[PDB]
Amino acid sequence: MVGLIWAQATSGVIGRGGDIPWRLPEDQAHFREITMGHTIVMGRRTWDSLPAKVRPLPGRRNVVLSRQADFMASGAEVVGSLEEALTSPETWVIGGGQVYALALPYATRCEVTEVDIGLPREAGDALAPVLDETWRGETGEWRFSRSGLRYRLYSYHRS
Ligand SMILES: NC(=O)C1=CN([C@@H]2O[C@H](COP(=O)(O)OP(=O)(O)OC[C@H]3O[C@@H](n4cnc5c(N)ncnc54)[C@H](OP(=O)(O)O)[C@@H]3O)[C@@H](O)[C@H]2O)C=CC1
Ligand SMILES: CN(Cc1cnc2nc(N)nc(N)c2n1)c1ccc(C(=O)N[C@@H](CCC(=O)O)C(=O)O)cc1
Repeated sequence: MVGLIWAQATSGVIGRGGDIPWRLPEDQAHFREITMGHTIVMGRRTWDSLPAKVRPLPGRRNVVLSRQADFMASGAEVVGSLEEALTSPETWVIGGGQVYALALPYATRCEVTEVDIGLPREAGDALAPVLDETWRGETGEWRFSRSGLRYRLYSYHRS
């Protein structure tokens, strides 16, 4: 089972200038809840973006995709292809735009956080993959975060 987990603005934007363009700590808690105890797969840029205090993310087997020979990621497994990355039975792909695109075909679950923020797409932005009709979804109720942003969770699946 390969799942993808991401937080996106309603417009599909998930990253800009190498960072996530909003603050929503409740989404980080959700992320932890979903991924804890499992293998997580991320692109090298997503690895770089992790704050040092949680790089690697604790309690999870961190796997980082890179095309670089001896890319160095302490506390993580560096791999050069998706096949070497997606070997675990319960894998969560945690970003970024490139890796979500790459991994979507291997996925059977998506855990999406929609952030109700006006953020029109700009050239060069990292974007969420677009889910077609092979996916069945369940939409959660809107919630307000302490940051003032409304947000909701979506759980998608396909067999
Ligand atoms: N809102 C959210 O939920 C999340 C948002 N993000 C955001 O996403 C952005 C980063 O996304 P993006 O720029 O797309 O980068 P990625 O994190 O997807 O990393 C891309 C890197 O992964 C490696 N890579 C890609 N394809 C392959 C392949 N086929 N084989 C081997 N290595 C491969 C390369 O590493 P190399 O260059 O080393 O070869 C490439 O540069 C940031 O802005 C981040 O904040 C990230 C996670 C979650
Ligand atoms: C930059 N980044 C990538 C990140 C952020 N939010 C996401 N949110 C979702 N829904 N999905 C992702 N893949 C995702 N990835 C980060 C930054 C911090 C932590 C982080 O501190 N996390 C702690 C928990 C912290 C909290 O519980 O507020 C964890 O143990 O998972 C996670 C990912």
